[PDB]
Order: sequence, then structure tokens, then C-alpha cells
Amino acid sequence: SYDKVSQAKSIIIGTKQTVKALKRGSVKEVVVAKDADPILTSSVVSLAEDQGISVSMVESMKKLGKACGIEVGAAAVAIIL
RNA sequence: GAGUAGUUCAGUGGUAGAACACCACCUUGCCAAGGUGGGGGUCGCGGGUUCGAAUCCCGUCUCGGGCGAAAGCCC
RNA sequence: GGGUGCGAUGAGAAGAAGAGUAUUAAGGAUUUACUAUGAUUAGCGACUCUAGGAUAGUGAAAGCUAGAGGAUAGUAACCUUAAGAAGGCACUUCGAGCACCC
Ligand SMILES: [Mg+2]
Ligand SMILES: [Mg+2]
Ligand SMILES: [Mg+2]
Ligand SMILES: [Mg+2]
Ligand SMILES: [Mg+2]
Ligand SMILES: [Mg+2]
Repeated sequence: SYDKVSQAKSIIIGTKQTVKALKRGSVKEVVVAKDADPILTSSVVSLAEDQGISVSMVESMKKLGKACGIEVGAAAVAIIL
């Protein structure tokens, strides 16, 4: 769902920043890219589900980057609405 | 002429030097830098000369080049 | 503006380390190791001693190997005092630029 990502009010970018966004429950929707290494994805989606927050996985992470406006690509993006 | 420490170069008859690299400690999450120490070389290989050969001689191996009809020879 | 490289699998900055460590002095201790050097005189060549080596010549004493032990300095290693730094990854906040080139 890049409609939700390329828009939205507040969005944090990067697995660490999404984990820090989860660590204070200020995030409303969590987006995670599929073709990323699951070793890192696991830790953020687990904490996400544990918090009880919705997770919307997306196909491409380069596309995630492009939707965020970033030029390098992201693994996880948190929408801190 | 080219072949010498792991690499790169010195060493022009006295058992192989420097630099860098490597190991150990300093030392620690981890490396770099650094400071002490340390280990390492059929000197292409084999005979001879000599008390002693990386050095001289002979045979021989590989590479680059020169001479020669070639064998050889020279660098 | 152009050509690359890296970058949310974290650019970059600060912090935290590194650390009271390196380094700089004054003493202290005077045992360790390392380095340099060893009168005259022959000899290319000498810190001394033992054991093998090998040994032509020179010398009171030879070059190798293995030990052990020495003076003269120069160093590091250990205490006390006063000062006292430094790069990167990783870590911790901020989170997107940084680097080489013309
Ligand atoms: Mg011819
Ligand atoms: Mg021929
Ligand atoms: Mg950084
Ligand atoms: Mg820093
Ligand atoms: Mg401290
Ligand atoms: Mg120009």
C-alpha cells in the first residue's frame, strides 16, 4: 500500500527508527518491505504485533524508498500518525 | 643482464641487511595507529675452487636481449 | 553544472568509549630484557667462558651452532608527584547526505 506511504502526515524511515517509534506507541500504522532480510524484519513486526498495531507488507523496498522520497531504499517504515 | 626474508629492494669472497608485512604483550567490544620485544633466507638447483661462495668456476633450469651457419657464446 | 563511489541493512554530527592510556617532566627502584660498542698489534674479521663443530694464514684469544655469563653507555618494563591527548566500526540521541574528480 504505497498510497498510504507516499502520503500520510508523519512517517519515520528505517528499521531502527520504526523500532523506536514502536517503543513509545506513537505510531499508528507499520509498513514493512518483503524482499528485506527477515532477521531484521522479525524484530520489528514482532514488537509491532505485540503492541497490537496493524502491519501492511509491501512488495518492493526500492519502491518504499521512492515513496518516502529517499534515494537509497528502506527495510521498514513506520507511519507515526 | 633477470632468479636474495611473506612483498619490495640492498648487499661488488667473511654464514643475510633495511623497510614493510607477520606473531606476542602493552590490550580493552573490535580494528587502525603507536611502543617494546621475536621469527624468517637449498641466495633458481647441483658439483668444484677456497679455511670460507649470494659473490669465483663448471654443469644445469626459467625469463628478456645480443652474436653465430651451427655447436656454442655473450649480455 | 558534469563524471563516479557509498548511503535508512543508517549519510553526517555530537556523545560515549579509547583513558587518566600514549606522550612530557622531576625523583624513586638499580633487578630484568633489547640495542650499540670492546684498547695496543699482526688479521678481511675479536665482550669473555664451556661444549661440539672446521681450522689455510694471522694472533694472547677467531667467523658457525647451542648455552651461560660480562663491563660502558642508550633504551624500554615497575612505583611516587604534577599535568595529560588521538582515528574508524560497533554502541547512544538527532536522521540524509558524505567522499574523489574537472
Ligand atoms: Mg642467425
Ligand atoms: Mg641456443
Ligand atoms: Mg554514522
Ligand atoms: Mg563519532
Ligand atoms: Mg572513565
Ligand atoms: Mg575542466
